[PDB]
Amino acid sequence: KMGIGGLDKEFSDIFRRAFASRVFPPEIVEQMGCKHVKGILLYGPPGCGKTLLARQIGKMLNAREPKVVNGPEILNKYVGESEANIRKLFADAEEEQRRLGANSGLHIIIFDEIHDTVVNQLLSKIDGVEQLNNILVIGMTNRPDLIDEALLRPGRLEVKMEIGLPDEKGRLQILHIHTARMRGHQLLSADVDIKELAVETKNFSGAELEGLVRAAQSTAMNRHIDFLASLENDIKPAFGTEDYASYIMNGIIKWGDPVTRVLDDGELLVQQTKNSDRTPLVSVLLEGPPHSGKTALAAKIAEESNFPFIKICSPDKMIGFSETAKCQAMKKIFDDAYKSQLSCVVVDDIERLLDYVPIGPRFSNLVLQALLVLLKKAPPQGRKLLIIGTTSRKDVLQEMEMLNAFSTTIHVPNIATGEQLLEALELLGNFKDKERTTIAQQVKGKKVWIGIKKLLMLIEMSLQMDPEYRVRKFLALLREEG
Amino acid sequence: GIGGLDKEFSDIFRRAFASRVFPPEIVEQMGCKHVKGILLYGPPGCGKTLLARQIGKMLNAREPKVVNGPEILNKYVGESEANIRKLFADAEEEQRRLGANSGLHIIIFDEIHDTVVNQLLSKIDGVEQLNNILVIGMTNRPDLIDEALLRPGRLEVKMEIGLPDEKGRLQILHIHTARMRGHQLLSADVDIKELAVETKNFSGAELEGLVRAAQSTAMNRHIDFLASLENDIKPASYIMNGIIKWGDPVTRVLDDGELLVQQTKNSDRTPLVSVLLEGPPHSGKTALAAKIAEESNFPFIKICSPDKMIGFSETAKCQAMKKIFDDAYKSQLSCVVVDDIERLLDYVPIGPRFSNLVLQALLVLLKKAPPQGRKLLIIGTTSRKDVLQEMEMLNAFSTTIHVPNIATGEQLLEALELLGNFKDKERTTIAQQVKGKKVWIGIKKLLMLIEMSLQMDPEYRVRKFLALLREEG
Ligand SMILES: Nc1ncnc2c1ncn2[C@@H]1O[C@H](COP(=O)(O)OP(=O)(O)O)[C@@H](O)[C@H]1O
Repeated sequence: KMGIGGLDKEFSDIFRRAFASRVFPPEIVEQMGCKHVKGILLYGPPGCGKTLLARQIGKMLNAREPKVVNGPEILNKYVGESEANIRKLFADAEEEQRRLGANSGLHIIIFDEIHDTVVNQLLSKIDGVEQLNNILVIGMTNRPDLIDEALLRPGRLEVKMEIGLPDEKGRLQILHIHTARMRGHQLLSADVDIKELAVETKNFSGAELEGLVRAAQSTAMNRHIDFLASLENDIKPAFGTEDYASYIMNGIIKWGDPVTRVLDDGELLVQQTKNSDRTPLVSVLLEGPPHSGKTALAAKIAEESNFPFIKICSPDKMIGFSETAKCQAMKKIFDDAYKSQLSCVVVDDIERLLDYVPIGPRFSNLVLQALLVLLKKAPPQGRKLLIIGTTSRKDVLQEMEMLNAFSTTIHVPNIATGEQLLEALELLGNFKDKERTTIAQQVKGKKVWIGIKKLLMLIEMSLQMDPEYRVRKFLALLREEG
Repeated sequence: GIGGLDKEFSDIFRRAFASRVFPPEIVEQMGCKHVKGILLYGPPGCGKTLLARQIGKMLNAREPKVVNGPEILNKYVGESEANIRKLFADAEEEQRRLGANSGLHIIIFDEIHDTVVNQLLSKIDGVEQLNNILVIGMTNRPDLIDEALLRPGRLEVKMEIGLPDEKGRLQILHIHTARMRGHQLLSADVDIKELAVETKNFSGAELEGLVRAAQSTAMNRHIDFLASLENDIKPASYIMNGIIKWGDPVTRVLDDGELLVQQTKNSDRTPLVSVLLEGPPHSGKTALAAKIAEESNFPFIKICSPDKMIGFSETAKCQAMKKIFDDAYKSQLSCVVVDDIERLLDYVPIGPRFSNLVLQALLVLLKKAPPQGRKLLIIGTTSRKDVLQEMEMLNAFSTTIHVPNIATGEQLLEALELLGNFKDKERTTIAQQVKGKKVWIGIKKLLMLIEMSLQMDPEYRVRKFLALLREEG
């Protein structure tokens, strides 16, 4: 009954159904009058530890199959030839079966990362022309959609299994075996708790667990020459299932009353998400003058939300990509969003993302489509997502039906009031307590239209110059910017 | 065992086999040369293969059956072509050695250019003889295959099969089940007739397969029924909310849709009817279309989603449309629901940018009808009826249905009521703020704003609702 964390109900049903039909001895099958199942296939999110489950299932099934492993290339050797190899590993099993065919020989073959002749070749051997039963094959792959339709139909690959999101209980099981083995030996860390580690991590793949533990062992080794495990949690992954420090370089200072209101509105939106059975997908956008500060805000809302899976989207990664490539990466993030039950994703600089250009205007249709469908597109039942898009220009986006898509729109306006500007200055703490007073004297009777990103940059600009100069220069700079 | 296909199968069977069967002077009295081959084209899952193996078995004590790999032509250098010629060669050799009477060889090509075309054609017919053998070809689509083979002679008879007859389906399930019956063990809950009524599409093969999954399932249990559970799981998502009926128009559209269905299924005169939904987003029309599809209970109903097609090349989108639609043809009748009509095009108002090629593929097919003995209904959802008419595609669609989201206050409250989110008091206040006035919001944003309001404290919910609805106007 070991070892595989979580995946017990689904695994149990699948297992008993594939193995049991074989297991009942021996008249029952004839009583059943049913030919044995040909293969079982599993598709999972990456890192869900599909492979370990498969090796284990194969081991459990027979005293010794004894396991057959297929290289990823599969088809290596061009001249004839490789195709023949894919046929050939099957060939040994079929040969044994013909030599002893009736009962009772089983051979297990597994293809990891599963066109022309090879498609057909696998299909012919797995089913027909005559027999080819008494063996089973399991295929493990990250995405269902990529694989061929013909294999799927009941028969050659009758049963398809989709791996469940990793269990908390399960997470406790995988960590529990390594930890326990350590427990069994006298050495252990008192501070570390199994339940606690499980509650702390939701996203991680199996693999991840051995990795975290291994890093902890290494740090411990370092101590000899929380603790090590904590250091590992802090660094080691690389999980693949969010750095906000790269999107909030400058702190969400409560510069203006509007700032607090934009964030509370972000709070309102997350709260909207929390249940939202009636609406599965939450779409939100921030619209601001350039240098608006909308995007840091979006990132901050995401940090605040702490939904189980958050992945940042960057214009910068997209740069220099083919329009199709741009669509593709974006697609991959979209499916990644699918995995979490409650989830938040960021789309940023969408005008920039689109490659939208003022002259023309010229823009990317394919990119626009991926973007358009997504808001409309529905996450698998259960699991939900909120999308935050930061857009510099509201009207063009409204113009392409993009605005229509969003559930909520938030516009971030640069404060038009000097005193609020002052409040901002005070929070940033750039100017001396004298300078704040001076700015306060100047602002009255004057109207300011400047962005926080722009304001902070402006401030910073005024500051470098000498102290008598800073007050005058900043005022002049403000005047020019106005 | 072969489910359904007893009349058609019987006639075909008789015509190929009987002409051979009458012994032996009768054929000369007929004075007709024996038929060369029989070819069958079926929907996927039509169990063509089993019928063929069975037919071959039935025909001779032992042919004994020849199977052709899908590649057929594997080995480039000379060579493969020669192989396609060569399997024929053994049969011709036997026939020359004993030619007159009485040797028959059966060869079957599953999933049936240059030299191979000619090669198969030359061996099957001419130059001299080549009779005393028969070949059956099994393929999913008729249109793909070559014209030359089809003409009477080399492939005189072409058979098209409409899935498995209900009585027949009962026969195949009945044999495996009966064998199960004969032994003491059986499932009381499972009924033969019931299984037959439940399944229309499935191949024989499918039946042994289903039984297999269920047996495997009994097999799951010891250390309707199982079949029902399989229907429940083994192979809703689109409309998680379900549909409220706020206005007589909302209900009226689902009813009109039901009427379109009735017409499509019921009436011979028009093979096809097109159902069109007109709304401005964020309209719920997409949902209405799904509903329409569900009440119909058409044997095959498929709703196609752009996201499934997302990021595809022009050709790929077009191919998907072709595939779905080919799938629909094969069934006696079907309802196909088309979604995001603007998006398939990838129309963008700036530009204009759109893909013409895809537009022609949809436009041409829509007018197009399945082969006789079958009828279909196509439903599409369009954001922008005006742009569509401007294409002139709209003229092509059989019927137009338009709902402008929610337009009156009565319709609004009726929706809030069917959804049941606000308290009697709250709705009593909302009505006092909308009744008489004009509103204009699609159903889904409503489902959204409602949730955006349930988020505020028990007293700030109503006010927040009226604020949101005040913006979505
Ligand atoms: N209320 C706010 N919303 C967004 N960003 C803010 C806010 N207040 C302060 N910031 C700061 O603004 C900066 C980000 O500006 P950015 O997101 O690039 O704006 P834009 O997208 O309008 O160009 C961050 O460095 C962050 O510390």
